[PDB]
Amino acid sequence: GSHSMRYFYTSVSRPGRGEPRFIAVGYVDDTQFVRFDSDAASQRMEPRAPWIEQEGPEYWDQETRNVKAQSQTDRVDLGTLRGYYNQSEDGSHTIQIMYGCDVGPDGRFLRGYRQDAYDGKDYIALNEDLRSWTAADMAAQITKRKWEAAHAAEQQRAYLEGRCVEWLRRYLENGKETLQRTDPPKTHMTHHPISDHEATLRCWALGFYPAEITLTWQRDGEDQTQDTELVETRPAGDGTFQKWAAVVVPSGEEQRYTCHVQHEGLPKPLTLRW
Amino acid sequence: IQRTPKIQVYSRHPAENGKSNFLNCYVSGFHPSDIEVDLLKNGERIEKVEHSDLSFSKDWSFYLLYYTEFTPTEKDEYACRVNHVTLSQPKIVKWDRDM
Amino acid sequence: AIMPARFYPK
Repeated sequence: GSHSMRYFYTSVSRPGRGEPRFIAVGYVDDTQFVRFDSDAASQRMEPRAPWIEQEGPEYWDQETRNVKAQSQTDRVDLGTLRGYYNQSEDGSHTIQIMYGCDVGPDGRFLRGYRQDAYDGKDYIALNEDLRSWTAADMAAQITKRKWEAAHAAEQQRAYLEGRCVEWLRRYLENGKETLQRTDPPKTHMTHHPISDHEATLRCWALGFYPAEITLTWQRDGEDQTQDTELVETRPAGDGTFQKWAAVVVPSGEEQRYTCHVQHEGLPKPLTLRW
Repeated sequence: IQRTPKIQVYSRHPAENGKSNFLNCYVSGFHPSDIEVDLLKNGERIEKVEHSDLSFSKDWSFYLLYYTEFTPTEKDEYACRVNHVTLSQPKIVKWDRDM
Repeated sequence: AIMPARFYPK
């Protein structure tokens, strides 16, 4: 029953011609609900979840103004960082930003985040106390000194503990049928001979939400990691996720092996056996 | 930093011949974000292909889902073809309904 | 809703 709101910004310079490509996306937990793309036709923040579509014109106007401002900020900062790193005007570079808030089952602030990257590596991040910054190198240290003198952390903190939490609460209510639902995994096992003497058992988890899940194999009641393989959790494309875990076993010994499934949607972990 | 894409090719729903479904190509862990992803039917690019809005993971690597409606058959072969600055040649991953 | 528009140059 804990929840999160996160926004993700990616700005990529294109020296061959025009402004950076800027893409912003917003999430509640594992559900995307808004987007902005500088190259799309609307030039508006756009809905990507049915439950946000009820917000009024005033909402979209405010979100569009703020996200367009952020794209210009990123444009400027791409030029500044190119200079800090003594880079040429000729190449493409990337700024990424993530921020947002976590709340407990009670709806109250738990944690806030704000962190920034340059060309895929840490640049500057707000620490968990929301009062201090971690700068990865001497370029980011410049930013850190400027942001401390400007008291940026105070303003970030006020948003993360304030409006971030308040709007996450509103969205959880307006979208509750989906956002406050847990969908436990639909599970089954398959069996695939490799030879006359060995077979693959594959434990499947489908249709679950949220994405966090754990699949574990045991043999005769004890965890087994040897001879196992698993795929990374992956989106089905319909708002649910999928995962599998497999183990190779001596043919005939299948009944010694159990797959154990943990998910927030399951009040007790599930156990499957061939 | 540059990071090579990881690729999974799979269906949205359990695959059954003759039943409409969605073919997915999930590309993740890559950097930078410029990438080329095609879905192939018997080696030929599929024209109707959409993708998710660019996002990224804790480690700043990007992920995208590319997808198209398809009807699996016994004979038709599907795959995903990825190109990225980190790859020498396009990487092709075949759809295996067991995976 | 996104953070307020307030420019803190890097």
